[PDB]
Amino acid sequence: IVPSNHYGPIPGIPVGSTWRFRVQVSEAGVHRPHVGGIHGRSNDGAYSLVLAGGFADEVDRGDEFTYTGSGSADQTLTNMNRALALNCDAPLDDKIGAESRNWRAGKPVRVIRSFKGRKISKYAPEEGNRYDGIYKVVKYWPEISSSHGFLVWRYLLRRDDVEPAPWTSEGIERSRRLCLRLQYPAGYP
Amino acid sequence: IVPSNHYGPIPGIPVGSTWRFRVQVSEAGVHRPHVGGIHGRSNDGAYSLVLAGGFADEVDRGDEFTYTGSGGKKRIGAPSADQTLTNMNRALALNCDAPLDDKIGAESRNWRAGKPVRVIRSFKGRKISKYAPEEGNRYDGIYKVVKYWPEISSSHGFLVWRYLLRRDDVEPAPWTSEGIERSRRLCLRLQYPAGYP
DNA sequence: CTGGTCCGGATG
DNA sequence: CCATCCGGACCA
Repeated sequence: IVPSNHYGPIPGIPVGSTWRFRVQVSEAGVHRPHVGGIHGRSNDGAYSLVLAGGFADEVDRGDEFTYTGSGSADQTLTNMNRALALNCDAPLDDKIGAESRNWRAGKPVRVIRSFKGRKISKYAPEEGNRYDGIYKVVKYWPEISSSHGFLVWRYLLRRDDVEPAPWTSEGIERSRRLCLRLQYPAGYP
Repeated sequence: IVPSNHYGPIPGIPVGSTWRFRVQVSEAGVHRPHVGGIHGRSNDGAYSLVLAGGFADEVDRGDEFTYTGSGGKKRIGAPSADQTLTNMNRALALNCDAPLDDKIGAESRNWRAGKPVRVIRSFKGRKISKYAPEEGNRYDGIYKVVKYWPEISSSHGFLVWRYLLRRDDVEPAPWTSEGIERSRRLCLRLQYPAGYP
């Protein structure tokens, strides 16, 4: 095992790994919260997040994607939103946000794409939850959500991983080579 | 007006009150689920249920009726497996004044001591019941669970949980002379949604 | 940024 | 009749 505050990939779990349910992702240590989309500590940083199509105005290009904080009144740069922002290589700013100076110097975030994200993303898996590797927070900023109408904290994530992304030809070949398959819980119908 | 886990009549809504669609019954607080037949919480009890003819072997004498659990089957499907005394089925059984028994069911010691259930008869129940309304969904008042038991359904061959409900309400039943006069007196009519074409 | 359940309702 | 869509409220 690794501690709950482990940064980076989980030993033994390659990019392309796929689980049917969120609890499995949790048990694997890849994304500990069963429900929450962000795992972090507000004065440390964020270790992992889940893309499940929760915000209609988010975008995803695979290598880069935008992501939304949590919290229908205005969001604030506190708790998990604060945690994710601390990953950015830049001073914390809870008024206008910030852009990273050297984006790769930011703290790593494990990124999990859920099949539920298929309604806003062409990169979401067809089934279950897929570990897609390490991303970094390029910048973050507050804005009125186009689709929801209140203030949210938004983030730009960029992939920075030696493991090839699952949708690339190379990633696809690797998943096949390693026989990565959708994993159901032990003893499932 | 009242919390979602409220037992008993909804304030301001008399026996005989009638709405065209289930969502209206939900908004009135009388029967919260838009689709499901039973509203309850599995470790508390059941607050209400809807009689809409979903099970061909149910019977209804007005003051008493038998009722069937859900499950054993899309928001609606064909029956395909045995029902279990869990979730809403368990909730309804907890209303019975008796220890919970998920093997052979139980019979109340003091039936009136049971927790009250709001009962709504749907016009769809006319295929099994002479007491169902001609139209819409009618609040018929408070009933209590006399007993419950598992049995093979006569109409589809899988196990169902069955319940005997008996009326216990100071407001007269809508099909009695007195209830008919009261509905007229209170000008109770079929309510369509606001702005309905 | 779960997951299972469900005695509706419209449509053709 | 029937098959299919639609995709919400509620709770564990």
